[PDB]
Amino acid sequence: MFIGTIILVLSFLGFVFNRRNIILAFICLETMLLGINLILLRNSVLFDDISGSLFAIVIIILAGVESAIGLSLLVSYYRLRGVINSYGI
Amino acid sequence: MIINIVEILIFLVCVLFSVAYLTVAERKTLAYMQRRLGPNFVGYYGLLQAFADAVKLLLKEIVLPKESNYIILVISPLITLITALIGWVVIPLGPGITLGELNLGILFSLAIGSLGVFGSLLSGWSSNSKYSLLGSIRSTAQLISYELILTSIFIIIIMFVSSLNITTIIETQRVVWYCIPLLPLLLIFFIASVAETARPPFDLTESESELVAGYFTEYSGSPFVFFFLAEYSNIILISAFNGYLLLGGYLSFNYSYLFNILFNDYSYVSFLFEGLINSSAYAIKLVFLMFSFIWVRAAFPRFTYDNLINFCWIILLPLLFGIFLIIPSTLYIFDSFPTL
Amino acid sequence: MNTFIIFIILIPIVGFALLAVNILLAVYKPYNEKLGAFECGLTSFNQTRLAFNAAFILVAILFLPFDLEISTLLPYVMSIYLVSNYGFTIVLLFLLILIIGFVYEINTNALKINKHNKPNTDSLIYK
Amino acid sequence: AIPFEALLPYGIIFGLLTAGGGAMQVLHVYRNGGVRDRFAIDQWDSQMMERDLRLNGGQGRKQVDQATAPEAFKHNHVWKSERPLI
Amino acid sequence: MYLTYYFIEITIFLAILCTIFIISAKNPMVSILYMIALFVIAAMYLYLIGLGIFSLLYIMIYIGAIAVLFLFIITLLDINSTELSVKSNIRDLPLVLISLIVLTISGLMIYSNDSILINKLLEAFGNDYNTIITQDWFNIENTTLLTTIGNVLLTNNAFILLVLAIVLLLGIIGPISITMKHK
Amino acid sequence: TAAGISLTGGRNRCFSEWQSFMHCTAKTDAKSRAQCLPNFEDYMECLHHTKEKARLREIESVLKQKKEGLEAPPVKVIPVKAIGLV
Amino acid sequence: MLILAIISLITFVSMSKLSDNRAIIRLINIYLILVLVLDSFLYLLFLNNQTYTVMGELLIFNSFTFYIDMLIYFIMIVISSLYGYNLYNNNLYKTLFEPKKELIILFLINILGALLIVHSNDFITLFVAIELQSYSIYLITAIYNSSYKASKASMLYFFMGGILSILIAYSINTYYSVLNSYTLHSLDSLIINTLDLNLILIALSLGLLFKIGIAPLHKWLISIYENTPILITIYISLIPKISILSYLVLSNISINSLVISILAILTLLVGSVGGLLQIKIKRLLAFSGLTNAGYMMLLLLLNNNEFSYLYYITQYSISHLAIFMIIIFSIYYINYINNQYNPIIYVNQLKGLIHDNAYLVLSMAIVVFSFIGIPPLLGFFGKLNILMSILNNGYYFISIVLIVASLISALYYLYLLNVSIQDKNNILINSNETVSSVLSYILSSLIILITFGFIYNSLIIDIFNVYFN
Amino acid sequence: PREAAAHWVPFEDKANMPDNVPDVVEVGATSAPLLSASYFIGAKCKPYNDDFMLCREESQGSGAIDCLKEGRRVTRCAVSVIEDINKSCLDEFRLHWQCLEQNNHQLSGCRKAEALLNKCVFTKLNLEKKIPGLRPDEEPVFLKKDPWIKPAVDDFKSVRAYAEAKKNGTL
Ligand SMILES: CCCCC/C=C/C/C=C/CCCCCCCC(=O)O[C@H](COC(=O)CCCCCCCCCCCCCCC)COP(=O)([O-])OCC[N+](C)(C)C
Ligand SMILES: CCCCCCCCCCCCCCCCCC(=O)OC[C@H](COP(=O)(O)OCCN)OC(=O)CCCCCCCCCCCCCCCCC
Repeated sequence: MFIGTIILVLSFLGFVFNRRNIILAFICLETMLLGINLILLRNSVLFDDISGSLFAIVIIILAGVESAIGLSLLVSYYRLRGVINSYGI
Repeated sequence: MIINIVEILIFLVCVLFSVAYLTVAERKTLAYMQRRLGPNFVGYYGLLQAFADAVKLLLKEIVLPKESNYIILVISPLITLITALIGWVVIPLGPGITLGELNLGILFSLAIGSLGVFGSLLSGWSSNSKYSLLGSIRSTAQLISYELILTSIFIIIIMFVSSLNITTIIETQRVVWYCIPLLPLLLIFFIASVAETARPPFDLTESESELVAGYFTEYSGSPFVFFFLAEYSNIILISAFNGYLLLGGYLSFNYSYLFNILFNDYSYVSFLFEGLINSSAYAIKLVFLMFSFIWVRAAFPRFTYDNLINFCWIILLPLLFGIFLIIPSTLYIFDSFPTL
Repeated sequence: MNTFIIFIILIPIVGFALLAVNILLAVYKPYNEKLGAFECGLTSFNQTRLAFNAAFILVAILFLPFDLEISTLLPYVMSIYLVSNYGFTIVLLFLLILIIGFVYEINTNALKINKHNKPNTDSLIYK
Repeated sequence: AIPFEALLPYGIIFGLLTAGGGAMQVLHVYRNGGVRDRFAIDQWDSQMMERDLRLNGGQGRKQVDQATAPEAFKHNHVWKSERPLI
Repeated sequence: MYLTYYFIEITIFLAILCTIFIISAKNPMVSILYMIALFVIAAMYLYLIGLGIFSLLYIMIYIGAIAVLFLFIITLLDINSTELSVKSNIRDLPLVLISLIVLTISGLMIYSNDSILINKLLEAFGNDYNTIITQDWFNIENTTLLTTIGNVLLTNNAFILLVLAIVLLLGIIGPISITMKHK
Repeated sequence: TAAGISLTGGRNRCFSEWQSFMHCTAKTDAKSRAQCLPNFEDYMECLHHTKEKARLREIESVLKQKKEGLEAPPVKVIPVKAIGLV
Repeated sequence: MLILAIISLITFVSMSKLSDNRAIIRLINIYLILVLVLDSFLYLLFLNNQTYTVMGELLIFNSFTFYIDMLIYFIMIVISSLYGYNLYNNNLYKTLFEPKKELIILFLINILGALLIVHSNDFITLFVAIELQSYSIYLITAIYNSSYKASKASMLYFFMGGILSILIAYSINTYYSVLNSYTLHSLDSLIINTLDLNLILIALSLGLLFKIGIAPLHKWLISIYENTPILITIYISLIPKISILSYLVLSNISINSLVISILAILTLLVGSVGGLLQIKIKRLLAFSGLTNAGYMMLLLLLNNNEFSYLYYITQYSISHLAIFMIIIFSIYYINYINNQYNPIIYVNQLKGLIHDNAYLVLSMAIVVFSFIGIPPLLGFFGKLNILMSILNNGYYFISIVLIVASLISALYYLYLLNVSIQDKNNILINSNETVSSVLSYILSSLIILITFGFIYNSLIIDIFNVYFN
Repeated sequence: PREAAAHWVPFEDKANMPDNVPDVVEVGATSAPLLSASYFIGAKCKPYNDDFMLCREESQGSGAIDCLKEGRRVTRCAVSVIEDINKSCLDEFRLHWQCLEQNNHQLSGCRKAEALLNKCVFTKLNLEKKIPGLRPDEEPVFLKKDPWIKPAVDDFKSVRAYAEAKKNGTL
């Protein structure tokens, strides 16, 4: 549970204290999702069930569609303003 | 410990040679299509031409231009090299002759062909130019767009086996090949295979783009020998994928009666003779297929990106949705679902 | 020690060795007019940012929701015998829900780039 | 007619893959000890191969056939101790 | 033999290390490349725990679609970025340290059920006992893990697969509908 | 849902303790679930092995304090290529 | 029957032109009406609080959820009539209130995602449906993309919804790590005694609640509600509130919650004193949502709250919907239209409203005395029946803070009246074009429910006695 | 039930079964002999195996210690089957499982030695190989002529013995 919790907490603090750009904020969100996956997959292996693996294979797809939707939101944000700020939106 | 290091030595040295002579054989047959000889000034009949190219190419210097990240410029040949070369494990040269037999070899073969896109796209940003970056965009968009229908053809084939193992597919194939029921699938898998390497039926980058030599224009030496090796390893690797899931992997005919004539008992000459027949059948599939790639290179002009995207997303993919619907329905109508 | 992991360790050492024999054996000898990107024998100014078409970005944004289906069809294809007659209809319905979003995409002509090369439609009305 | 110089590097590719597959099959049979590979291994099959390796004594797939098992056979049974998985 | 013992701990350390190069890298796309490395470390851990199927699902889906999407964005778009200067983030450092301590410990807290708070944390660390794996001969067929997922996504949770189809539909319709400019 | 479905589709490791607790809650109305405590305690320690780890550290703390250490039929560890050696 | 609407609709919208879009919404309006009328009778299934679980321990159907379902359909029939009908036939109002092509698509997918929460038993059904409605609010915010504020608000809403989705997912998997289970049906009141499920169920509740607008994290939602245009924001204000709250009121996982009680106190405080010195009408109108979402967080602490909840829901939905529809009508009478997406902003722009369409001020008055809790109006019995549940169950400091919060929140409610009944120099004497008959009948119907809706209080309770007991 | 992963360490215990449990002969047959004689140990020892699994069902979680007395008898009667099949047709049993040593222990690849073994055991040990759950007008698969799935290589000893049994007329 150490690797998933450490990925989640370090990715969360790297998201929060991001002031340098925006793509670091997206990739900190995705590394968070990886950490929640890791914690759950280990709990599935230790409990002898696919049940948490069922929630895992669903949240893989939902992390994917979150990336697709939100990166189209960024292209919409960039359409009217031909540059993305460093400090943030 | 001695036996697994000598087998991987001999498979390495058999595959790394066979990607060198592919390019020689390509210049040969492309010459005779165009009514001219190939190289014959480098060996007795033109052989070890690729070694002349390679030994000179290792002696040219490496220039790293001023706009570039020098690391990324040299690490994209390494990752494209290893990714085009890691996929040579899972092919069988006979029943259960792989370099690692794992229970899910298609998922590995399908995850490594997903890793090969990066060395295009990442190589666009090294030496960042706005005339180079957009060419890398067009290449990467084409590359993923045809990887989609590649993966889909795979899953249509695994509908018949319901096992991600590969020698399980080829043993399943002994009753009938999968090309002869699914004939249009051979044609569209061949053209998606021609697309996935960016062969020059379906090329735009090497010739038509604002760079004269593709995305890898500004190179010399080791970053060019690694890309050159990786493209033809990709040639024979997607040829291998066609060889096992659509044509017969190592299967030619029954050959039980010929054995009951010749042999008397299991002995090492019998396993040697059977291995020669099996890998001979696999090799002649794979050689007819590389000849088909070189043959379609000769006869044709190339594509606009609009023609290319209109080809993949609007024509081939709806037809593929019809194929998704028709084939499990045919396995449904008759009482035949495949068992694990 | 299987022979699977000798390979994944062993391809890189071959690649590092070929990169090393280039770095060791070829000369280096650069200067300023050798450095610099190639465009057809002419330098130029690169513009800091350039515009692009919405279909270019839309191909790879749109790529991922079709890719996620193709990996969602991958659990079914392994269990196709067990869910006889029943998981068949569920996978039919799943694929049909996908196909109607796909026919939305092909009816909007989202990936097509138009041409502004219009042949002067409007005729010559005079006076 | 057919050019031998065009088909000669294909003859090389054919011969290299053929000799590769033949030499590999001979190395696999020498590894097993005279018999063929097992190309798809179940969980049941993997447990059964471990049981056979416990039955015959040391050798991989000697494939003994005896009425009644030996006396070290009741005592050489192994459990697998897996680490914490932190 | 015992060289193959600390692998899991190595990956944990390696994964930790990778995140520091994600949040602190001068170029953006170099840090997104470090994120690709973090997916590879995750897939190493998933093979290492016993889930060899997932590792290749991560390399297929996360690395091959989501990261390719991200790199593809960063190429043809404009993003300013400032370097990790000491002067702008030294003001963040104390709340960083306090949140590291609290969020780390309190993430380690809920795996445990004593009412006393200090007994909750120490049960996080008492894992050094080795689980015994016994061979049971009750299963007759090679139902892998992916077969069982395809049985439970398709019978017991078929509605979740179908609402998931609505979500994948939305992931098609949305980006299109933003970036059209109809007529 | 997938309440007790295991990795191979079977029943999970703590299915029997869970189904025993569900037998306990099926025949029992509220304000009388206080008798249903030992089935729940058995289920939770089937999941997490808390009392088991407690008992093992209680006996491990005694194991390091003896200079004799072990006077018993011992447990012998083997390398993986020596399952059925002798 | 939302599924059939979405599947038919997006195929139909792919083939229609741009100019057809308006009329398409008219069709869908009538469609939803005949899902209320011709399909209501399913309430007969739910006698004596008979609950069903459908699709195998996956969706729970009781009559609480049936009422939430019917409420969501009614408010969508309203919102869809706002997009699908013209206000006036000017050359002005065609470029101000114009639907996009894919707007009704995202509307129905959002309602689908909001119904699959209130009907939900599982946690992965909960997670998938929160993800579906969160994407839909992302895209409904970003669909009017030729606006600087709406695009900035869609990005802000993306990242702040991503954090509070990963907090929900962490709470679900934290709950799974201590119990091999997905349901709160497994809890069954013995386990909570011997298991420390406080921190889990409370963190799950919080990660669900901060998406509403509970008050430590309330500023970003007030920014999204001010930045979005005037039609998008009467939907994205209402829907996640009633969906997520009627999830959390149905499953009672925060009872004697000290954290929910602090955050309820803090919500009632900084909502009432937050929106005092403010001059924008959507701001003023979005801190009314913060206090009225505060009155719900009280009911989470309760056991057996299904009367106070549902009555105050349909109270707030009618009052909400009416006060947003009134300031749509005041746009004809203002002397200054800026900002095409958001044409009225500052609350002093409706200043002479009594001298021009005085019965719009009668309407505005009737709905705003109902927000305060004036007893001839329907808002008062909502606050009354919350008070009857708070004082029954031991929350005595919560009650007096509720009252002080209601008194402070009456100030900026009455500021709307203060500005509206004033003298204006230049009054309208005659107008050529008049307001849409079918669209102003909706506001008249929404008032006569608020005015003369205390009539049926008795009947409702007797009906409430049969189907939920 | 789950596989060992991440540095599993095998350990054995030199210890003995206690006094109150009587001693039992264990099966020394290997996977190809066991897979060969599977149908005949299932034909002779149906009610004993059924008694074992039915006892193990009725005493839930008792499991190990309380149906030990019956798991004695299943091992004893299967040892009886394999001793009798040794003494009856050691040569043709050996022909069968040496065929099954190749071809991945697939039963599909060894039909012609299987016919010899089934005849020899039905003649002398008088046990028949059957597949239950098979309703009529459904041919059992090890009886059919021209199957679709043929092996890669027929082994030589069983083709020769099959042709000699044709010529002897015993087939
Ligand atoms: C031919 C069918 C006509 C279609 C009717 C569609 C209505 C959609 C509207 C929804 C929101 C509007 C409020 C409806 C109140 C229903 C009360 C009920 O009865 O609620 C009860 C309990 O309520 C509650 O907890 C509290 C809700 C309190 C409502 C407060 C508003 C009062 C003023 C409006 C009501 C009186 C207006 C009548 C005008 C002549 C349970 O709900 P139920 O399961 O008994 O549903 C009934 C099935 N009915 C709709 C087909 C009959
Ligand atoms: C009753 C049952 C139903 C019957 C129908 C059966 C359906 C299943 C059949 C599926 C087979 C599909 C094969 C792929 C079809 C591609 C269609 C095509 O030719 O492309 C059409 C495209 C032009 O598109 P369009 O806009 O419509 O043109 C109108 C002009 N005004 O033009 C183009 O895009 C350019 C053409 C590109 C073709 C790729 C060629 C590359 C390589 C050719 C491979 C040749 C293989 C040789 C290999 C060795 C052979 C021994």
